[PDB]
Amino acid sequence: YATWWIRQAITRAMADQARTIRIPVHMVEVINKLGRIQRELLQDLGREPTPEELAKEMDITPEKVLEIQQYAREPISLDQTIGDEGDSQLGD
Amino acid sequence: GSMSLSFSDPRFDDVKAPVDECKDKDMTYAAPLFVTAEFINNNTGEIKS
Amino acid sequence: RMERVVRERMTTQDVEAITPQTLINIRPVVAAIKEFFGTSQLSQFMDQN
Amino acid sequence: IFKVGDTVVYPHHGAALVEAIETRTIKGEQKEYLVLKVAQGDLTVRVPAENAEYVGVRDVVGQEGLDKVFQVLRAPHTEEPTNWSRRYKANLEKLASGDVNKVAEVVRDLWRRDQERGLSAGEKRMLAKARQILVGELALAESTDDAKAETILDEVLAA
Repeated sequence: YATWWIRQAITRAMADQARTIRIPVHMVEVINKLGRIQRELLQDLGREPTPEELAKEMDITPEKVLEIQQYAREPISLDQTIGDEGDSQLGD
Repeated sequence: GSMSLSFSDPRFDDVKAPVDECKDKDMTYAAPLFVTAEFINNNTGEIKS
Repeated sequence: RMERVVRERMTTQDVEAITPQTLINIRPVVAAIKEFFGTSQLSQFMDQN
Repeated sequence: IFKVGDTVVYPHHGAALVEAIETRTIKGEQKEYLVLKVAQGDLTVRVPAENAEYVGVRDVVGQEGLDKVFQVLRAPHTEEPTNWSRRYKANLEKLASGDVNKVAEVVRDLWRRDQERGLSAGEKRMLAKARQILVGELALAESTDDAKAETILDEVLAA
């Protein structure tokens, strides 16, 4: 019985406390489902999944898929590579 | 120790695109890699090639 | 990395239903190759003056 | 039981052709391996003839099997546990077991659900997998041209 609650709480706290820009849990779930589906299609189909076919498997519209792919993008740091190496912070 | 996975015979196809088309269209000049994988079970005994 | 993944999933997955297609994950291998050829100090930009 | 040239049915990969009765030895014991290949996965499997019935390599559905899974697909009164998770794990075990009667029951149950309720894309995918293996099974059981097996299967679901 306890494993159920543990997994639920861990996945919830992962969902809404692991991004600098907080994405609510439903959009985290659809992002994770899209990522899993595209991963399994990359592993099985081999051919890289095109967005509209991902929509077909996803049973949603391609523009919703594009919006999901836009939302998933996470922020880089301003203190990383100049262009290639970390000589100067990117924020300069 | 009741099962095992093995690899053999790396093998390439032809390149999917020539050099100049690769340079023009920003696609990397690569070729697929094909490997013969074999799953073996110990207790009942099968090869999954 | 791929071997760690494959020997993780050897145990959790049910026996007599699997194949190397289901076991092998090629994403970390291609990720490693892509991370080597792009953004590495030895995969240098070709200098043609 | 499994001679050469036999279109023998192996779970879960459906029917398969045997190429030869291979005498590959291990530990100085010339076991009677048989090479069998399927058309979908493009894989070759060697199975010893002694424990060939242990793996449960079946034989194709004939006529009694066709009308039996027919009666199952048309069987009324089927109901499932209220919590969808119990239903999911039950019919997942039921497809993982892989017998034709239970795969038929799974596909007809989910079709009855899908007609009105609808299911998730994962649940549609579980259907699609069960439907694919079942239509392969039927199209090599009646030996009847996978597309025509799909059209007859869609004919029979409506009853």
